[PDB]
Order: sequence, then structure tokens, then C-alpha cells
Amino acid sequence: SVQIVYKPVDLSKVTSKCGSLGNIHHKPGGGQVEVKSEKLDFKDRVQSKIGSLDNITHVPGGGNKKIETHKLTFR
Amino acid sequence: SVQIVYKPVDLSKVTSKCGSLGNIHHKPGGGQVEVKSEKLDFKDRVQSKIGSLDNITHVPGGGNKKIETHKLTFR
Amino acid sequence: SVQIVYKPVDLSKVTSKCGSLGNIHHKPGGGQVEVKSEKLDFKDRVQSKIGSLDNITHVPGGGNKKIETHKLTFR
Amino acid sequence: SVQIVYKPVDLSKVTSKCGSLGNIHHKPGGGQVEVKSEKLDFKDRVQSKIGSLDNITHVPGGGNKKIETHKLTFR
Amino acid sequence: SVQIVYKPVDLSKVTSKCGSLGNIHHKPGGGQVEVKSEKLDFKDRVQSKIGSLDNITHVPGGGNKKIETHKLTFR
Amino acid sequence: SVQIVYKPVDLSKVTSKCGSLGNIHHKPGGGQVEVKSEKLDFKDRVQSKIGSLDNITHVPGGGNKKIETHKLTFR
Repeated sequence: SVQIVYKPVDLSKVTSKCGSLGNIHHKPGGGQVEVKSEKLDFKDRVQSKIGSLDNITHVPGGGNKKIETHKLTFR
Repeated sequence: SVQIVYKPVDLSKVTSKCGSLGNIHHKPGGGQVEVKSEKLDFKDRVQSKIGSLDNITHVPGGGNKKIETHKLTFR
Repeated sequence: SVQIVYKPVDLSKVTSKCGSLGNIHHKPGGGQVEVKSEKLDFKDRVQSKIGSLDNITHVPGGGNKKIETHKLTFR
Repeated sequence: SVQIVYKPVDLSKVTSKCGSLGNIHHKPGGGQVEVKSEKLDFKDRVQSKIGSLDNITHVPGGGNKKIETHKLTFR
Repeated sequence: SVQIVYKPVDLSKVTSKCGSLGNIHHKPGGGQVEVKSEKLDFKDRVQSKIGSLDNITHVPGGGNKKIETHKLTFR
Repeated sequence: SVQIVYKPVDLSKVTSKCGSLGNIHHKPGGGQVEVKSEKLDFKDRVQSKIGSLDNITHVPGGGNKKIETHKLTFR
């Protein structure tokens, strides 16, 4: 008879310590933005974006990640 | 007879410590934005975006993630 | 009879220590941006982006990652 | 006997002709203006000006000037 | 006997002709203006100016000037 | 007896002709302007100017000048 044993013990600790996390600045699109269009002709899907777009300031206290994937395929 | 044993013990701790988390600034689209269009001709789907759009300031106290996926396919 | 033994013990610790994490600056698109178009002719999908876009200031307190993948294929 | 003759004839004409005078634009202070003061100490007259100030758009139809000064000092 | 003759004839004409005078633009201070002061100490007259100031767009239809000064000092 | 003759005839004409005078642009201070001061100490008159200042767009239809100065000193 076939015997399957599966006992993965996990004694992990993704710790982080931080005294202070501050004084982050993010200034996108400081400069003047000018666009000037004359006698154009479009014929298909036009996606246009002007100014300051999709700007992210992600500041997480921790940010510790743990990705654990378990698998046991038995055909 | 087939024996299946499945006992994954999990002694994890995704801790984080932070004294202070402050003074984050985010200024998108500071500059003047001017657009000037003359004698254009569009013929399909037009998506247009001007100014400061889709700007994110995500500031989580923690931000600790744990993704654990378990699977046991038995054909 | 076939014997399968599977006991991976994990005594890991992806620690990090930080006294202070501060004074980060990010200024994209400081300069004036001018565009001037005259007598153009487009005939297909146009994606246009002007100004300061998709700028990221990721500042995580920790940032410790642990990717552990386990597999046990048995045909 | 002393004879004084004073007959300055003036056949001047400071004319101007203009078909059309239009489409003047004046946009001062388009950009965002930020000021941040911390732990200052003033001890005398403080004159402070922020934003868009003392901006002039003088557009005169004519603008023809004639300054004529006459004098006849007799000691 | 002393004879004084003074007859300056003036047949001047400071003319100007203009079909059209248009499409003047003036954009001062397009860019974002940031100031950040910390632990300063002033002791005398402080004149401070931030943003877009004292900007002039003088557009006169004519602008013809004639300065004529006449003098006849007799001691 | 002393004879003074003074008859300056003036048959001048400072003309100008212009079909069209247009499409003048003036964009000062397009760029983002940042100032950052820390632990300064002033002791006398401080004149400070930030941003776009004293910008002039003089566009006169004519601009013809005539300066005529006449003098007749007699001691």
C-alpha cells in the first residue's frame, strides 16, 4: 500500500522595525505643459493624456510580504 | 489501501513596528496645463484626459501581506 | 511498498532594522513641456502622453520578501 | 527799445489708423504657488506679496501722445 | 535796438497705418513656484514677492510719440 | 544793432506702414521654481523676488518717435 506523508512545519517571521518613517515628498508635473494642435486628422482610436497622471506615493509602515504556495498533484 | 496525510502546521507572524509615520507630501499637476486645438477631425472613439488624474497616496500603517494558497487535486 | 517522507523544517527569519527612514524627494517633470503640431494625418491607433505620468515613490518601512514554493508531482 | 516776437505755428497731426485690434491674452500666475515658513523671526517692516499682483493689460485704441512744452523766461 | 525773431513753423505728421494687430499672448509664471523656509532670522526691512508680479502687456493701436521742447532763455 | 533771425522750417514725416502685426507669444517662467532655505541669518535690507516678475510684451502698432529739442541761450 502507498503511503503519503505531508507535514511541512513553518517557523517563519518576516519582521521589520522602524524608528521613524517621514519627510517623503513627491512633486510630479511642476513645469507648465502646453500643447498646440492645428490641422490634424485622426482616423482611429485616440487615447490622449495631458498634465500629471497615474502618480503614486505608496508609503507602507511595514511592507513585509510572504507568498507561500503549496501543491500536491496526485494523478 | 491508499493513505492521505495532510497536516501543514503554520507558526508564522508577519509583524511590523513603527514609531511614527508622517510628513508625506504629494503635489501632482503643479504646472499650468494649456491645450489649444484648431481644425481637427476625429473618426473613432476618443478618450481625452487633461489636468491631474488618477493620483494615489496610499499610506498604510502596516501593509503586511500574507498570501497562502493550499491545493489537493485528487483525480 | 513505496514510502514517501516529506518533512521540510523552516527556521528562517528575514528581519530588518532601521533607525530612521526619511527625507526622500522626487520631482519629475520640473521643466516646461511644449508640443506644437501642424498638418499631421494619423490613420491608426494613437496613444499620446504629455506631462508627468506613471511616476512612483515606493518607500516601504521593511520591504522584506520571502517567496517559498513547494511542489510534489506524483505521476 | 527791446522787441520780443513769439509766434510758433503748429501744423502737427499725430494720426493713427487700425483695421482691427483684437485677440490679446494675458495669463499671469498660471502655476500653483506654495509657501511654507517655519521658525522665522522678523524685527522690522515686512512687506509680503504672494499670488498674481500688479498685472496690467493696457490696450488703447490709439495711444498717440503729444507733449509740447513752451517756456519764455525773462529776467 | 536788439531784435528777437522767433517763428519755428512745424509741418510734421507722425502717421502710422496698420491693417490688423492681433493674436498677442503673454503667459508669465506657468511653472509651479514653491518656497520652503526653516529657522531664518531677519533684522531689517524685508520686501518679499512670490508668484507672477508686475507683468505688462501694453498693446497700443498707434504708439506714435512726438516730444517737442521749446526754450528761449534771455538773461 | 544786433539782428537775430530764427526760422527753422520742418517738413518731416516719420511714417510707417504695416499690413498685419500678429502671432506674438511670450511665455516667461515655464519651469517649476523651487527654493529651500534652512538656518539663514540676515542683518540688513532684504529684497527677494521669486516666480515670473517684471515681464513686458510691448507691441505698438506704430512706434515712430520724433524727439526735437530747440534752444536759444542768449547771455
